[PDB]
Amino acid sequence: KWYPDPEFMKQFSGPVMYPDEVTSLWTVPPWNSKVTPVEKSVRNLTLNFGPQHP
Amino acid sequence: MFYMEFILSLIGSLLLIICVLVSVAFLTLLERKVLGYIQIRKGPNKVGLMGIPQPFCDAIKLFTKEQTYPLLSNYLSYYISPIFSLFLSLFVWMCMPFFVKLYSFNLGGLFFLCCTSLGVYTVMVAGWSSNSNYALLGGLRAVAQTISYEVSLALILLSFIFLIGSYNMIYFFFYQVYMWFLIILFPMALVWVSISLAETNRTPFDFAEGESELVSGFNVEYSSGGFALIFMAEYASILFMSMLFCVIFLGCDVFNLLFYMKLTFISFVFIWVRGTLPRFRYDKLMYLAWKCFLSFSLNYLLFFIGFKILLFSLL
Repeated sequence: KWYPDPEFMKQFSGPVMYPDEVTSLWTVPPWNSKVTPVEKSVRNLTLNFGPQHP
Repeated sequence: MFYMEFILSLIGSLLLIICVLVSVAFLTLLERKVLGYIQIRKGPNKVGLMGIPQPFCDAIKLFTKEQTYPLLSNYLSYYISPIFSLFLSLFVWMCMPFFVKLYSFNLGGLFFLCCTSLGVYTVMVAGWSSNSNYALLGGLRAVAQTISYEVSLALILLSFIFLIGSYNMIYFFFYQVYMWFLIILFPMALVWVSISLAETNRTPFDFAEGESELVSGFNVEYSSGGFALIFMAEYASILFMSMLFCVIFLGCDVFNLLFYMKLTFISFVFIWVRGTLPRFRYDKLMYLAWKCFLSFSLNYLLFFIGFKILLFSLL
């Protein structure tokens, strides 16, 4: 008996089940579909307060 | 006849413009003298005869002083804001009340709200044109101050508006024909002084131009001629609020010298604050704007709305 094998499960599993030059190129399968944000560096504002300052 | 009407309307506008400009330029001396005596100083008494031509002297200095324009291409945008600010501070006058018809200007209160609103754009773009973080912080702090107070300013107006039964300012005179209106709305007067003081950015609410925290706020990157226009614009503003305080609370007696006596006393009162109070913090002022004044104004709104309902009931 043939059962659905990893080849049959690789029929799908691309971003397009009939992958093309572009979809096959880049893939974005975050399984959870809930990708956490990645913290950035929020550079602050710089003030040369003084000397010329009351 | 008809063209008699128009010619006079333009003469009055023009005549008022020269007077208000010369007055505020000349008023600057009264600040310098008066503050000089609050402090134990003697104030300017050197030039001319007792420092009378001191403000003309100042203008000559400025216009002679070059125009240290900021970075190369900003010429226009830096040259716009002073025009667009002095324009508001003057043109706001035309709605002021007369018995001698200057205009039939109805919705005068609305127009007051509008002109007092437009100050934000002038200061903000002025700082933006300057392109200096010192100037930029000043603009933002200036913007926040003005915008926050307008909220309270509007509801405060409505209390008077209901108490007079129209938006036409002139009815302030008819309703004050017997007894002044301060003695009825005393707390509103203190609040209205603070609102007016906040609008013109004077101290204790001196964050916009300020000193010792920002070098001059938005003003810091302004050369002579632009600076003179801003400086005149502010004082045209401080006078107008003094007038508005007079016409609301203190009689609106346009055809009586005592009204002009009251103008000087109120404008003096502004200075009297200038030399007394210290400055606020940012946040403490915002508490004072939202958490204190807005509550205050709403209560009186809900107080006087019922009162006029009762008044309407009686008659």
